[PDB]
Amino acid sequence: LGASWHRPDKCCLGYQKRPLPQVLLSSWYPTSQLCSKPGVIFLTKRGRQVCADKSKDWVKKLMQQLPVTAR
Repeated sequence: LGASWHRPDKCCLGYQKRPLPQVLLSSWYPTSQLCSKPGVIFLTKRGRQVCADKSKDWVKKLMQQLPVTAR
């Protein structure tokens, strides 16, 4: 009961063009492809979000490196 129609918009406006230091990330949650574009935001050991295109090489590569974030 409440903001039930307000789904979690885990989508970002743009993805990071700079290549993250793969190791620096600890996990990656999938951004819904229903938003502007399919993406995966990475959670660093600092809890910082980094939105990336799941269709981008360096993005899928990290996703195959770090596990999926449960949050």
